[PDB]
Amino acid sequence: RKPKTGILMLNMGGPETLGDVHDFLLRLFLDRDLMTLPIQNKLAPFIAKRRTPKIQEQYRRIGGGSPIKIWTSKQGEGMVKLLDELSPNTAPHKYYIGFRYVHPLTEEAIEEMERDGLERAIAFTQYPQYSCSTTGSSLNAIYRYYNQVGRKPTMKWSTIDRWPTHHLLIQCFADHILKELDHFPLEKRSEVVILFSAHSLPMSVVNRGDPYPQEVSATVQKVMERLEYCNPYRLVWQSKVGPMPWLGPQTDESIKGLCERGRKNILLVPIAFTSDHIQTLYELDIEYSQVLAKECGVENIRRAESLNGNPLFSKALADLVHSHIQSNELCSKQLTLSCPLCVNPVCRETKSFFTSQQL
Amino acid sequence: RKPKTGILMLNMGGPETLGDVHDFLLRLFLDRDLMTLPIQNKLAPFIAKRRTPKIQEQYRRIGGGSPIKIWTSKQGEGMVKLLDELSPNTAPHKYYIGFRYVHPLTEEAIEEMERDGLERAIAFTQYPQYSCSTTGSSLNAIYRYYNQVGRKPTMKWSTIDRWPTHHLLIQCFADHILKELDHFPLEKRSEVVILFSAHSLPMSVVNRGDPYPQEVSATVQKVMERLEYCNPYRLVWQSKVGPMPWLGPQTDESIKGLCERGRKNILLVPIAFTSDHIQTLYELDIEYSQVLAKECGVENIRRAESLNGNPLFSKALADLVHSHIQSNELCSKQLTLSCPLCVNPVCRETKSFFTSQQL
Ligand code: HEM
Ligand code: HEM
Ligand SMILES: C[C@H](CCC(=O)O)[C@H]1CC[C@H]2[C@@H]3[C@H](O)C[C@@H]4C[C@H](O)CC[C@]4(C)[C@H]3C[C@H](O)[C@]12C
Ligand SMILES: C[C@H](CCC(=O)O)[C@H]1CC[C@H]2[C@@H]3[C@H](O)C[C@@H]4C[C@H](O)CC[C@]4(C)[C@H]3C[C@H](O)[C@]12C
Ligand SMILES: C[C@H](CCC(=O)O)[C@H]1CC[C@H]2[C@@H]3[C@H](O)C[C@@H]4C[C@H](O)CC[C@]4(C)[C@H]3C[C@H](O)[C@]12C
Ligand SMILES: C[C@H](CCC(=O)O)[C@H]1CC[C@H]2[C@@H]3[C@H](O)C[C@@H]4C[C@H](O)CC[C@]4(C)[C@H]3C[C@H](O)[C@]12C
Ligand SMILES: C[C@H](CCC(=O)O)[C@H]1CC[C@H]2[C@@H]3[C@H](O)C[C@@H]4C[C@H](O)CC[C@]4(C)[C@H]3C[C@H](O)[C@]12C
Ligand code: FES
Ligand code: FES
Ligand SMILES: [Cl-]
Repeated sequence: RKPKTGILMLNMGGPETLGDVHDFLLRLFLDRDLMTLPIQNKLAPFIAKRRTPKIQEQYRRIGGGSPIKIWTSKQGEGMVKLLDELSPNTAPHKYYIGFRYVHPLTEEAIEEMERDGLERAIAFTQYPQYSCSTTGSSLNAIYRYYNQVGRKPTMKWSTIDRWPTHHLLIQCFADHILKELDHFPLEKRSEVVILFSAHSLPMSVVNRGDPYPQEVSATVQKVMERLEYCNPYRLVWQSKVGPMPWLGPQTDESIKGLCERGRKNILLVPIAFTSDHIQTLYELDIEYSQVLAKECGVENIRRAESLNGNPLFSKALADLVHSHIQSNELCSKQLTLSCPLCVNPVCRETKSFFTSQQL
Repeated sequence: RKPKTGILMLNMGGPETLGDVHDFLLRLFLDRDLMTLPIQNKLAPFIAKRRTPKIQEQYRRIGGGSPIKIWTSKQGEGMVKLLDELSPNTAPHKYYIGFRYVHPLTEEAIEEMERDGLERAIAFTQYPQYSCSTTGSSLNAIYRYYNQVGRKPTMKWSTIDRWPTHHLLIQCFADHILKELDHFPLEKRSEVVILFSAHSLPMSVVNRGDPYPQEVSATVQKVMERLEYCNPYRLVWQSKVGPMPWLGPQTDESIKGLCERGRKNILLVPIAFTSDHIQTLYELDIEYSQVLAKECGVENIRRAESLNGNPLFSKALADLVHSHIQSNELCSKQLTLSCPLCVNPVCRETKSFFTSQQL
C-alpha cells in the first residue's frame, strides 16, 4: 500500500447542482489571479448574488449542473491504472482533484497530498492551452497555499503546465469530429463548416500577452492536419454579456453571419475546455434559432462531444504524465517567461516555486 | 522551349526608392479590398500625400527602399530552375511577379501572361499565412482584372493560397533563428526571449473572422517545435497604424514590458513577411532605445534575417509549386469559405473564379 507519486488534476471545477452556483461564483469573483476589481473582497459577494440566477438558469438548460467532477475522477482512475503499468518505478500513483472554485478545492487537495506523505507531486493542468486566467490561477493557488500556511512543501513538485498539441489529444479531437460529421447527411458532409469555439479572453488580457490564443490556434491546426483539411474551418471565441471588448469573432455572431452567407451546416468544436459547459445562444434560445432558420434557412448546427467524456482520453492523460516523468522536467520552458505586461507579482513567485524545486 | 507553365508570385511590393513612395501609397489607399473609406477616390490621393514623408523617412532608415523586387525575382529564377527539373511534364516554367501596389503590377503581369499564351497559370501567394487584406486582395485583383477587361481567361488558373506550415518554410525559420541565437553571448543564449513579430490587423478585421492570426500562430508553433522549445517565446503584433484598436500585444510595448521585467536579451522574428520591411520603434529610435537601456538595462535586441535570402527558400518555393501541380487542386479548402462577417461582394466572386477553372 501507500502512494508514492501524486497527480494533482487542476481545473476550475463547476457547480455539481444548481444550489452550488452561488459559492462557485463567489470564489470566482474573489480570484485575484483571474481579475482585478476595486475593493474586491466586498464586490465579489454582491456580483455573485446578482448573477447566481442567470447562471443557475444556464446550468438548468444543460441538465442542471456540470459533470466535471465525475468525469475528472473517472479519467483520474483510468490514468492511475495505466501509470501503474507504464512507470513501475514511480509505483503507487494516486490522483487528486484540485478544483479552483468548488470542493475538492486546490488547497484541500494539497493538504491531503501532504498527509499522504507522497514522494513526488505533479500539478497536472486539465486545460491543454495555457492562460494566466486558468492554468496560471491554479498554479498560483498552489504557491499561494504554501505562502498562506507559512510552510514548505514536504514533497517534490513538478508541473505539466500545457499540452496544446499532444498527439493523443489531437487524435481524440479528430475522432470526435469524424463521428459528428457522420450525423450530417452524406451529400452535405463536404460543405459542413468546422467552427472551433474556445472561450474568449478580454482584449486587455490578450494585449498584455496571454499565451492562450496562440496555443488554441496551434491545437486547431494540428487537428485540421490530422483530418487532412477535409472541411473548411474557423477558430471563433465564445464571448459574453459585458461591454468590455473581448477577442472575436464571437461564436454567436459567426454562426449568424455564416448562415446569412449560405453556410447551412455547421459543426461546433469545443477545442479548449474538455468537459461539458454552457452552450451558445443559437444552441439554447428558440426564438433566435427560429429567426435564424427562417431568415437564412439553417439546416444543421451540431456540437462535437466533450473529450473528458471519452476513454482513450485516459490514455492521453497517462501518456503525458509518463513522458513528463521520463523527461525529468520541472515545467515547460514557456512557464519560465511571464507575460510582457504582467502586473501580478505572484506570477513570478509561482514560476520560481516550480523551477526551484528539488530534483 | 517557349513557356507552358506561368507562376505568378503575388505580394504587395514595396517602393524600390523613396521616389516610389507616393504612388505605392496611392494605390494602397485606393484598394477597396483592404479598406473602405468615405469618398475613397478623393480621400486616397490626399491621405497618400499626407503620409508620404513619414513613410519616406521610414524607408530611408532601412537603406532607402524595399528590396522585395530583386529578392522576389531572384527567388523566382531559382524556383524555375528546380521546377524544370522536378516536373519535366509541365515543361518551361516561367515566373512572373505581380505586385499589388507598384510595377510590375498584378494586372500588368496578367496581360503579359495572357500574350505569352501560357497553358496554366498559378497564383502563388508569397504570404505564407492568409489574410483577406493580403493574399485575398491579390486574388481579388486577378478576378477584378478579368471583370474589368470584360473577357474570360485564356489559360487554366489555380492557386497556392496559403502555406503557413510548409515543412521547408519551417526549416528556414528555424535555421535563421539558430544562426541569430549564435550572435548572443554563449552564457546568455538560453535566456534569450524569442519574440515572433507579425504585422497586426485592426480588431474590426479580426472580429469579422480573418484567418490570419490563427495561421501565423500555427507557423509559430511549428518553428518552436522544430527548435524543440529551446527558448521561451511569444507571438506579438507589430507596426499598428492610426488610433483604432488593433490586435495586440504590440511589439514595441512588449519589448519595453519585457525589459522592465528583467528580460535583457530579445530575438525578434519576422514570422509573416519574408522580405526586409520597416522595423520597430526600439530598433529605430535612439532616444527610446536609450531610455530603455538606462531604466531596464537591455543587453541585446536582435532581429533574425529575412527568408530573403537563403537558397533553401527557393527549394521551399519549388516544392510547393510541385506539390500543387501533383495534387491537381485549384485552391485550398480554406479558400472555399468566406469570413463569417465578410462584407465584400467580390470575395465570393474570387472564390468561384478559382474553384470553377477548367481541369
Ligand atoms: C481573464 C479571462 C476570463 C474571464 C474574465 C472569465 C470570466 C468568467 C466569468 C465571470 C465566469 C462566471 C459566469 C458568469 O458570471 O458569466 C466564467 C465562467 C467560466 N469560464 Fe471564464 N473567463 C475567462 C477565461 C476563461 C478561459 C480561458 C476559459 C477556458 C479555457 C474559461 C472557461 C470558463 C468556463 C468553463 C466557465 C463556467 C461557465 C460556463 O460553462 O461557461 N474562462 N468566466
Ligand atoms: C486590413 C489590414 C491592414 C491594414 C488596414 C494595413 C494598413 C497599412 C498601411 C496604411 C500601410 C502603408 C504604411 C502607412 O501608411 O503607415 C501598410 C503597409 C504595409 N503593410 Fe499593412 N495593413 C494591414 C495588414 C497587413 C498584413 C496582414 C500584412 C502581412 C504581412 C501587412 C504588411 C504590410 C507591409 C509589409 C507594409 C509596408 C510598410 C512596412 O514595411 O511596414 N499589412 N499597411
Ligand atoms: C468601474 C470599473 C471599471 C474598470 C475599473 O474600474 O477597474 C468596474 C470594474 C467592475 C465594475 C463593477 C462591476 O462591473 C459590476 C457592476 C455593473 C454595473 O452595471 C456597472 C457598475 C458595477 C458595480 C461595476 C462598477 C464599476 O464599473 C466596476 C467596479
Ligand atoms: C463579465 C464580467 C461580469 C459580468 C458582467 O458584469 O458583465 C465583468 C465584470 C468584471 C469585469 C472584468 C474586471 O473589471 C477586470 C478586467 C478589466 C479589463 O479592463 C477588462 C477585462 C476585465 C477582466 C473585466 C471584463 C468584464 O467586463 C468583467 C469580467
Ligand atoms: C525533453 C525531450 C528533449 C528531446 C526532445 O525534444 O525529444 C523532449 C522530447 C518530447 C518533448 C516534449 C513534447 O514535445 C511535448 C511538450 C510540449 C510543451 O509545450 C513543452 C514541453 C514538452 C514536454 C516537450 C519538451 C521536451 O523538449 C521533450 C520532452
Ligand atoms: C472614422 C472615419 C471613417 C468611418 C469608418 O470607416 O469607420 C475615418 C477613416 C479615415 C479618416 C480620415 C483619415 O484618417 C485622414 C484624416 C486624418 C485627420 O486627423 C482627420 C481627417 C481625416 C481626413 C480622417 C477623417 C475621418 O476620421 C476618416 C475618414
Ligand atoms: C492608419 C491610417 C491613418 C492615416 C492618417 O491618420 O494619416 C487609417 C486611414 C484609414 C484607416 C482604416 C479605415 O478607416 C477602415 C477600417 C475601419 C476600422 O474601424 C479600423 C480599421 C480600418 C482598416 C482603418 C485603420 C486605420 O485607421 C486607417 C488605415
Ligand atoms: S499575467 Fe501572465 S504571467 Fe502574470
Ligand atoms: S473579407 Fe474575408 S472573405 Fe471577404
Ligand atoms: Cl487549372
